[PDB]
Amino acid sequence: MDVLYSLSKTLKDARDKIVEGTLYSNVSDLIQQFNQMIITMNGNEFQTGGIGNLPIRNWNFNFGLLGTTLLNLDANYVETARNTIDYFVDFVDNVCMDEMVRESQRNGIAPQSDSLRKLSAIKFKRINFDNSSEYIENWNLQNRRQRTGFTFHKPNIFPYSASFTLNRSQPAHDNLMGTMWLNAGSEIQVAGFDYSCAINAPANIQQFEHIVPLRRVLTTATITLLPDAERFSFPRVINSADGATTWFFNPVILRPNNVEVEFLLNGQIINTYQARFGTIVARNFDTIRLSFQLMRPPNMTPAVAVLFPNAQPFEHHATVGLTLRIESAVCESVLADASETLLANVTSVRQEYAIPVGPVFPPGMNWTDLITNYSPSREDNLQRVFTVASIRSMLIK
Amino acid sequence: MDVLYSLSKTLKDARDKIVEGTLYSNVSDLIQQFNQMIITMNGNEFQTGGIGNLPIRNWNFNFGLLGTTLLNLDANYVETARNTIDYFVDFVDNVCMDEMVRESQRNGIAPQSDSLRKLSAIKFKRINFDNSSEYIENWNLQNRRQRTGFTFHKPNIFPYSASFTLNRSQPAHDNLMGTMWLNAGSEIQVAGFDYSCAINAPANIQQFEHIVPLRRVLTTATITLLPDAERFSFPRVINSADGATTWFFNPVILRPNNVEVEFLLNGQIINTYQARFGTIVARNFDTIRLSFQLMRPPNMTPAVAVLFPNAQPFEHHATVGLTLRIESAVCESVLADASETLLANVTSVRQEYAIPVGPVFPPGMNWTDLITNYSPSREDNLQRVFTVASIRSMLIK
Amino acid sequence: MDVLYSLSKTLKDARDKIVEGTLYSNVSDLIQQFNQMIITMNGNEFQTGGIGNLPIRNWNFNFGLLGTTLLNLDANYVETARNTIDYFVDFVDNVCMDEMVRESQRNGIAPQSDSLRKLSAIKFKRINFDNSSEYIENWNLQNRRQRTGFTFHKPNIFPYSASFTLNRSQPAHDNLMGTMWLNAGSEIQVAGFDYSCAINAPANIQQFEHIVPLRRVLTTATITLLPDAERFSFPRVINSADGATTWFFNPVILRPNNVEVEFLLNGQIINTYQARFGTIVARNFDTIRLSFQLMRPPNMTPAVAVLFPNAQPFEHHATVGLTLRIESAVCESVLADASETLLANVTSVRQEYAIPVGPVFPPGMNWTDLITNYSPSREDNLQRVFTVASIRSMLIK
Amino acid sequence: MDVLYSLSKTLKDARDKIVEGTLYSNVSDLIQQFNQMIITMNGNEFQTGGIGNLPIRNWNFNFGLLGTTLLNLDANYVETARNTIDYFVDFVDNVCMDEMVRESQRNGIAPQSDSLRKLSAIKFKRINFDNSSEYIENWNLQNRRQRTGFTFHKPNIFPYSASFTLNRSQPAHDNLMGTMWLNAGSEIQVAGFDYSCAINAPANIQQFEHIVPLRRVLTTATITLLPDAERFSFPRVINSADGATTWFFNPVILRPNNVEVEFLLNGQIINTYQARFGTIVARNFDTIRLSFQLMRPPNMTPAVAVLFPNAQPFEHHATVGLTLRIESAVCESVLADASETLLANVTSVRQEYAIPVGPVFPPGMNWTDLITNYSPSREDNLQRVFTVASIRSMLIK
Amino acid sequence: MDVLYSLSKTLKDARDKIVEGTLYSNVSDLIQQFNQMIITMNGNEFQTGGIGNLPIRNWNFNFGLLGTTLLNLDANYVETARNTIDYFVDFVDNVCMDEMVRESQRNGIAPQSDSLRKLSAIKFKRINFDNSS
Amino acid sequence: ILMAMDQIERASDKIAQGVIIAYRDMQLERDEMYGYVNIARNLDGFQQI
Repeated sequence: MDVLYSLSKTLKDARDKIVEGTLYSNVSDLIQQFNQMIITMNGNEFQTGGIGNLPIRNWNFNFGLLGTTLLNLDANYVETARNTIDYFVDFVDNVCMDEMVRESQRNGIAPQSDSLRKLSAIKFKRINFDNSSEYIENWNLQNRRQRTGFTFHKPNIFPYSASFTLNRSQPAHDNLMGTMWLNAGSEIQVAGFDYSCAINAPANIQQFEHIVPLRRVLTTATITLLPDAERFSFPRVINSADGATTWFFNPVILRPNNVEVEFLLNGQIINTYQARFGTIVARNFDTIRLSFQLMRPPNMTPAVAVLFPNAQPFEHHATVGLTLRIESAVCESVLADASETLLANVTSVRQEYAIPVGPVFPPGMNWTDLITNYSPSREDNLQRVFTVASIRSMLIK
Repeated sequence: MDVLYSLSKTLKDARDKIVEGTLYSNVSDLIQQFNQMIITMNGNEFQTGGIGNLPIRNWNFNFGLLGTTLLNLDANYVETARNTIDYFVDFVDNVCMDEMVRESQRNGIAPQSDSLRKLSAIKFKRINFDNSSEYIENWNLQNRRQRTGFTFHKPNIFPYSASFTLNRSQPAHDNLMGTMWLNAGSEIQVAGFDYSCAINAPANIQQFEHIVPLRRVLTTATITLLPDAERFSFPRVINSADGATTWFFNPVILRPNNVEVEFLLNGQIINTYQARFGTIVARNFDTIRLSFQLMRPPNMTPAVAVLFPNAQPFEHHATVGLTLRIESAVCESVLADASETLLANVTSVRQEYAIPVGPVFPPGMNWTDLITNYSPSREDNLQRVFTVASIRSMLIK
Repeated sequence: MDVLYSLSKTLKDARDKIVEGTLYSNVSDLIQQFNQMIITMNGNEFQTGGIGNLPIRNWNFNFGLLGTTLLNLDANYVETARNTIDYFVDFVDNVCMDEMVRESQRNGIAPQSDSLRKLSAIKFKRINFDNSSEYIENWNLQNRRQRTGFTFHKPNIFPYSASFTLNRSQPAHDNLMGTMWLNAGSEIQVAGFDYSCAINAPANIQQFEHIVPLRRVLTTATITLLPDAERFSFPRVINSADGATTWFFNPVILRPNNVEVEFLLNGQIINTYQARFGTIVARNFDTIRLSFQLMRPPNMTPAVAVLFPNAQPFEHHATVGLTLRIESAVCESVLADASETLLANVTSVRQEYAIPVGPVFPPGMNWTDLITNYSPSREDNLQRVFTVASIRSMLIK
Repeated sequence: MDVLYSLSKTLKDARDKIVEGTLYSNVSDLIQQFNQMIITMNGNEFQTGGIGNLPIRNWNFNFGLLGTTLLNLDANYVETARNTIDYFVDFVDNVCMDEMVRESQRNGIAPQSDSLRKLSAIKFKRINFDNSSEYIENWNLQNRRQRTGFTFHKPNIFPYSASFTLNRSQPAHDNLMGTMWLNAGSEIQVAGFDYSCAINAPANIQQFEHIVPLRRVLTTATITLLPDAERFSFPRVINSADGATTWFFNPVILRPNNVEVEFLLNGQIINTYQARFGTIVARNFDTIRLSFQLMRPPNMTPAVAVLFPNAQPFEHHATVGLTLRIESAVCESVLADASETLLANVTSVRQEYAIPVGPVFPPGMNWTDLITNYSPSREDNLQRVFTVASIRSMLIK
Repeated sequence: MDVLYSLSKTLKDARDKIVEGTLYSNVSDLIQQFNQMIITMNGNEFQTGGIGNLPIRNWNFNFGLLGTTLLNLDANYVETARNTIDYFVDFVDNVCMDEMVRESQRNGIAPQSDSLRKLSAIKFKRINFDNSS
Repeated sequence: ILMAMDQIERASDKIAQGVIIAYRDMQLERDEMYGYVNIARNLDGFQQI
């Protein structure tokens, strides 16, 4: 597997550091690497494709040795190098293209293409010039099983489910209270609402809780926290959970009181913050639980007594909200991202040549359903295909 | 062009690696390249400046050679290197800041400044060390007519045009039906509204179409999509299109129905997505067509029944929500984003010395006006300016 | 400080490029550097910890010498390299953990931990290597008082604050007028609100001014500006400035007129923008001033004139909103960002063993309270801890 | 790429110069080229075909050298030359046909078939002969980024779009004032019609305006300006815009006055021509904007009082028209011409075997839809196909 | 007047004939013609423009002769020829633009622009390749 | 050796880098080492063969 990354690094170095004018002493090591690679790979024939509309092409290797005599590189050397560079670029592109779509239920780590099968044989192991990028280094470490993860900016772990829970409700819809929250990519917004302003609750306090579990582990996470809701703070109409009727929601926003945010590890408290806003950091957590309390003010100006009647009929309803975002994190597992193009690369390569749905990856490469059930086989296959996607993207941008 | 970047890379590596107490067998190639450069450049005269407020300076390379025989670099060698390094970095900064602010209405990809013209001769092409950055590789591959690519995070490609469209209109604004959209930065927010809430419509279903074109193609796009408009869901009053009157907006948000988004290229269907609300991927597209239908609630509670009357006068007006955000993309022409320090540097080095408005670039380096009339000559000029800025962005950060 | 970075970089290069099969030419510099480091570090001992619950550990260095003459490295060489690579990784982890949790009031730039004090001796300076990393480059640049630079993606520069000010208020909460602004991370959102609708104000235009300071001078900043606000566009109830009574706030949004945004440095107008939205660039500034005008429309319509009555009882209140978001910036000092795990690493190592609250670091690295004030000693300590965190980040995370 | 053109040129020269009786000192270099090509092309197998209905062909080259001792070519020498030339002609024809139809959306400036990929390696580069035609030399100049040029005669540059707009209309379509234009091929005929002869418009002068945006950039174009529309003057029964009704047309032609024709480049005025019919010449333009006037004659004869009554009824309407044609032009891109058979050639070869098509080329090479949306990848693919067609036209008629 | 057409024809032939891979005998006449042109044109300075908005440029040909190879060319020779080709095409374009914008009532058969008149002397008549257009 | 070869070759008094004829009158350049010499420390303005 690493042989492909070494080949990609060799090709990139040969294309970028071999032009007219460069003194040979700058790229002597690259020259030796290229000579070794072309000697070892020569004489062996490969085949690619064989599934979907991806074309089937043969491969051959009969190329001369790059010179080592001239003090400074000349144009003839440039053309001689670039011809083989072009051919090898085409070869590696087709190899990774074939290796992407193919997949298996068992042995996701195991390569599935015959090209990779012969690549990792006992004779090709002489070309491993470098393993320094994040994904290839992580692949090597996970092959040797040393604890190390990735770097994520604006990660996406939360699946999409605009779910709302109604603790108390009635068909009249004249007195309601409950929690409504939305999970969307890297953003979570929760709104606790009551139609009675907790005037018929003990001590004029109403309790609210919300729990969101994760499918994997996060550590050293940067969290941006804001005490105001953004999505449920304007009038809305929502179909009933039973789907039979439709209700109306007209909120008014108060500052939440006793804002409690808990980062739990296996149900045990690790990092906790109360009445803090801005940026917070959690050392390690797997389950997110929020708590806040709606408190009707003890003293109100005449402009507040117009929307909080202590009688039965109601016209406006109270609601508080919180905003949770994930800026950065370091994850041990393999997840999609937002600052790179790996998942887009995989979706493009799959949907371009119309490969049918495999037994592992869900149709259409949907991230939400795939992350909903992060099965270990799916995880390993996703890691492999993402590494292949990075290998390709390093060559064609 | 490439010669300047090679000199910049050599200077940057000299800054990084020439420290007291190192081993010579680690920086031998860099020292050899430095000696070759100082041999080549010695004995030449240069002139820089001419326009704006950039001073007219004369530069002469007359520095002595650098020894390579010491096994460990000492303080004397450190300062001897540092003096010439500072001189060279000042020279390259001056030539870059000269070249940045000049452009032509024709043949903009070609050099225009005196120094860049002089450094494009035949002999000086014997100094070209490395092309490892993304922009230099893009330029070199473009000059060789192959596939180009620039990575971006949140690419600022959408032109700013906050325009609203009305179809069913009255002089007094008593019942409206039309579309209002805001496409700013890297986010698109649209909202279709009807004052009748589809009460006198053909079977209580009203359609809204919105087509937003792009001046340049995009590839490998990951899309964040939410079914709620975050801006057009508040009571607003905006001046009408008559230019002398104002109308009121009273929104009530429902969920949009039959949310279809189309990513089309060259008038051919490429990808379609229905009933999906985020983290979707489209491979290759240039034009985005969003359509949706607003539907009367089939059943209502008493509050909703009172809110929406079958008669003419309305208190609240129905509106649907939709927002689309592009996360990552790779283009064939240079663009601007929120993850690169290049546009800010270009604007700073322009406005600092009071450059008059040129024949092609509109005054002030406005980006919305520039992207409104994106033209191939503008493309070449922007590519040149941004590449020179990226080259400069390593000499002094 | 630089010696620790040299050790980390050497370990990274060794653990990356030492893989069976590669030609010996690729690791000549690595072999020389590693051999010198081993032969110089041997015959020595170190002690680390001695504070908190960190592992107080003693380390002895008596390892052997690696082979030098080999055509192609077999697995024996890789194994004997890794057997010391892991030991050095553990040593660097222990040293960085012991360094991060320490603090001092005086001379924060200088090393503090005893292990770092001993490692600062000249005899170890032979282990120095290249400084291609950006943050260590900034450290070296600041060592000699050269111009510094940090490239950040929407850093948290503005201190968190949700403040409001009333320029005209009476103990009735019906004829209020003033401003309310929220600064969170990289987002500034201001809203000028009035309960009078400019029915008593001269010329039917109301002036609004807002100022934002920056504790550290910024430069070359790209800023997105939108004239539509979201944080204040819905009904709210706010506790008054006494903590005893609450008041109501119902907004109606218009388009703000004469939107002037000026970035100033040292009291002079550096950059100004009027009637321009989207993307702007500021070359160098420290004070942000936003001035705008509440402008009542001249003519209205039956559905509009009702909500702005000339009489005494008011129901709707005018509000004009502006939002500003810095995206990329360059800073002359080290500031925590929202795109890296360095601050995350610092907070995690501080909370992993409950370090006592020091004299210079506010408890728990609260970013809300830290940026409230600023002192050069705080800057020195923050830069030291951030560069040690960066050294840790390239190693095990 | 150029190897195929060299093969075509050498085959043509051998077929039209190797004729019995010629002096041997006239084709010595050509015979040397032929022999060297035969030596270089021996022993290599090639597979052609395998897509669609195109048959799969195999090719093997094994031949001896020709004769070089005679001084007057006789029957045997020309017989052997023709015997091998027929086989080479078959090879060239089949290889060109196989490589022509294939298409791709990635790197449309690189070889696409097995034959061209194998024939563009290092070894087969010693057969290039010359670049005497125009398309191949344009290919070579564009390959290394030089100014591109192409000579066309009445080329189909404007698309086909028969659409019209009306400025003043009636629900029953009896009193109209609008414009019609038929844009097809390289012909532009825009006509303006006023039913009322500008009796309600100020100054008795009615202005019609029209803009025709070209899809690419032209240079050095000759334009013939006939000041009378050849089409929009016969009686018509034309369907209206809404498609529900059709209205009657009885035009009468009046000569236009104050004819203004302008040619703009990059949204700026370049050339201005006023009241000059016949032959006009322009240097470089991208958008054609035409503005003409219709003036009611001051005094009339008894034969004219029945033409334009100021009364209510209207049956004959003042109509003007301008005829704009391009008789020659030069472009930087490639477009289907009227003097050669490139588009016809590609359409014929594609339709003969019915290759399945994807999102690369428009269906059936529909020129109008191709000009409709013009992506650079389509341009590069079309240019490559046209060059291959030009090579084909050299050998097989 | 004939010298300018000779320059144009030989420049096109040099640009479109000297490509890597060709046999040496395919460019013998062209190589000798280019050698003669470089011999004749070196030294004699020339000036173009001087009227209107056309910039007043200077030209001083300082190019050496070309090499050769028995089997096949090398790309370094190709680029060495190409630089001279670029200089010559720039010179030809400038002198053609200068010649385009001068005219008088007197006999127009004679050359008008000074560059063409200085070129049309007997001293530069050896570079006359062919008249086939 | 290759970095010192230029200095070594310049050091010898029995060797010279080249000669310029220039076919024009030139004022002799004065030097401290020798009274009046045809010193030309550059080949500017003349074609090199």
